[PDB]
Amino acid sequence: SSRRKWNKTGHAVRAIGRLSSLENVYIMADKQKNGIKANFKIRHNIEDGGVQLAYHYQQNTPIGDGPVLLPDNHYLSTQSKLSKDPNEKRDHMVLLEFVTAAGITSKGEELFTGVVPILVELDGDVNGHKFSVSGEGEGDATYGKLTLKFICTTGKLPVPWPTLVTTLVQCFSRYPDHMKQHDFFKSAMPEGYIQERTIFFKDDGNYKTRAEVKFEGDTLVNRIELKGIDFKEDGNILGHKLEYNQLTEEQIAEFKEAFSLFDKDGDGTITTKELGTVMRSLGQNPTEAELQDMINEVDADGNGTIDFPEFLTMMARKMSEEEIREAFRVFDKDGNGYISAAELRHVMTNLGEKLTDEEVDEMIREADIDGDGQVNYEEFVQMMT
Amino acid sequence: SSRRKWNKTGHAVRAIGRLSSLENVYIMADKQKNGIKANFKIRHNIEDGGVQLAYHYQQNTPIGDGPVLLPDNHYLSTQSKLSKDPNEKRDHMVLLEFVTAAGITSKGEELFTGVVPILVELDGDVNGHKFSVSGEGEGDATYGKLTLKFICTTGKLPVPWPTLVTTLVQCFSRYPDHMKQHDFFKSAMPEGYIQERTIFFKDDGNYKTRAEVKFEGDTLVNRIELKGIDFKEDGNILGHKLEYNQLTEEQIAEFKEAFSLFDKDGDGTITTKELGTVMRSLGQNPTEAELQDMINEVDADGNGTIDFPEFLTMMARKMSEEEIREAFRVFDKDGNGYISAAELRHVMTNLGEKLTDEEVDEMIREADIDGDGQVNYEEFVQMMT
Ligand SMILES: [Ca+2]
Ligand SMILES: [Ca+2]
Ligand SMILES: [Ca+2]
Ligand SMILES: [Ca+2]
Ligand SMILES: [Ca+2]
Ligand SMILES: [Ca+2]
Ligand SMILES: [Ca+2]
Ligand SMILES: [Ca+2]
Repeated sequence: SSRRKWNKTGHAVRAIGRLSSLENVYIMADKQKNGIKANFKIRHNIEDGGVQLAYHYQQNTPIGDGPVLLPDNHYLSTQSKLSKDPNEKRDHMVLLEFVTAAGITSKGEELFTGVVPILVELDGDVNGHKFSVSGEGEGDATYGKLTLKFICTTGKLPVPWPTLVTTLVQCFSRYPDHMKQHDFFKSAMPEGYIQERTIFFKDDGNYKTRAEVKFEGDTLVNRIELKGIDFKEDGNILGHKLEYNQLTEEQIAEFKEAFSLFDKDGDGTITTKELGTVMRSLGQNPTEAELQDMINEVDADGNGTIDFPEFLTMMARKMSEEEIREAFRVFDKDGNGYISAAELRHVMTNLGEKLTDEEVDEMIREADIDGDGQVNYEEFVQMMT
Repeated sequence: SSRRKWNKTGHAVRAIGRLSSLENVYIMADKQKNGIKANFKIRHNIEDGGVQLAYHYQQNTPIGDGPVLLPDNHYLSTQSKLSKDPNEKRDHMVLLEFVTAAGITSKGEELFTGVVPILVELDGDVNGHKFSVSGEGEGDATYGKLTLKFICTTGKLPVPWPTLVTTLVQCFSRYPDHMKQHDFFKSAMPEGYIQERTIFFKDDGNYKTRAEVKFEGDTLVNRIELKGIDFKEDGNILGHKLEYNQLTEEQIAEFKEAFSLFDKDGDGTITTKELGTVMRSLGQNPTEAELQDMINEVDADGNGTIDFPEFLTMMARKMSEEEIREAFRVFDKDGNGYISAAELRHVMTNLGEKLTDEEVDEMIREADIDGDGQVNYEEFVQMMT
């Protein structure tokens, strides 16, 4: 009677919470300033329990005088990952970011065709506490990939690293082909733009930032000015009560090259064409609708193809070994229970991989436990665990 | 070196497997017969390990002579659930199904406005083994809901129940507002239609079915003829090697009424309007883009709104208690650590629920452990576990 009333009621309020994921920078155009505006919120997890909310308000403006692409309403989707360098004695932060544009159904772009070296210099002052951060890294707009390492050059960071994340280069965001006309950030380079932000930390102080994002050579640079005020000495920020920390770096790299098998033209995505091409090489034959449905299945944002992040979130999961036996069937074409150096070579070739004969044998040897020169099921399984 | 080669290679072939979910009846129009055609595959899990594949080929035709809606290419998405009645000594099967139409971006419809009583009669013969099945239940096209109990009237079922599932009423499928012009199944009633199928069980025999789906009164009836041949005595079908069995029935009902809180016009879906309306009652205020993004987040099929199945797959998950503390904040409006009968009444009312004062007090009493007439956090938590 009442137990059910609590249940149904709880499930409803909880459902809202599960729907209230995201996470998303909403971009709007601002004609008055030949630029864009944006706003979003960040949930910083608190060590012990709770969530520190930070409301962001963002305004961008071209530094140069040239023409600029003013976008229609859309949003940026981003994944962050913080970690530490075991060998670093300085107060530092390692960061991995994947930004992708969505929300829709030029010259400064060729600047972001390959890997671009990044430099970030931060000068901030929170409650009279002066500090400085500097970060080196690189960006890959093709995957919306972003990897940098920041170091505090003033000693100990007065605030939690997570709070500075949003402040420490949206020009590396990954814009889909059908939205490359809404990419304000790249159409502003090399001259670059100005990024201003007010960040309100609920029940605490606020940040005010002004940054210059431009090209100082072949290097993309981010010079930032920050000012924090009204922060409580016992608050989550000055009190360092927010959690800092999920895969391994090298771990993710594995999925990177796996992804590169499908993405054969290195444009950073997997189309239904590239997908079908691969499955067909592996002796499978999906229809056009199936291909589309497969992609649409993991393409949550709805851009069109399959992004590296999507590939990533899919491959991370766990549960259901059936996929392994299924993977074994793919290798074992004749289906007799063993994987031969030939069949293994055949799979490699199909996937479009250039492995020698010493290298293939090396792979066999790495899994061939009984030494029969083959790879049976019980070894294929253990080899993948 | 080689360890990485195995990894990357494995992740790729496994990725295909993870993408190869679904599951989907692809419907095409057939003008030559004022009807539709379809084809799809079913993976029957094998007890011990493996997957029995069944390729379906389907052809539909109107029984009557009236006008018929011929649909454009689209698909049906379906969830099945088998279970047993502890009190049933006869060979039986309990079935819960959720069918929804998708793939796109009349008179016989009003027949499926409420709950419609279903009757199914099956007459089959596999490898000379004659049997009969009959099932009673009801359908709710509003949710694409389908619930029936089948009983073998010939004694012991010669084949696994799972294999007969697809054979044992796509007129209860849930068609989105923008696709109600592609609903062939309902536009055929009351006269109904004929459903023919050939089902190929890889490495085994095949079924041939012919069924009449029409209205025999207010009851929707499915009279089926089945014939199985070429099945191996030691195969998965005649050998009964396929697994039979995930939530509880009553369990799911809880989510049903929770869903009914959002779905306030009982059309079977949750629009951005209905969602925002609820969150606003609970003192929250999302923008239009956020609402859309929230729905688009769990609307995998891409119909538009939020279906009961989607609501279901979302609420089932597990992991991360944070949602509970968050749910507590929703109840505790003043935020002092306790939930009062008033605040509890306030939440009920907001969600659009008509609870008395004896009933609300009953809820408090069901969670008020220390007896202070309130509900603190440690009790709110334990109350939801
Ligand atoms: Ca590509
Ligand atoms: Ca995408
Ligand atoms: Ca072999
Ligand atoms: Ca071996
Ligand atoms: Ca509704
Ligand atoms: Ca939907
Ligand atoms: Ca209170
Ligand atoms: Ca209490």
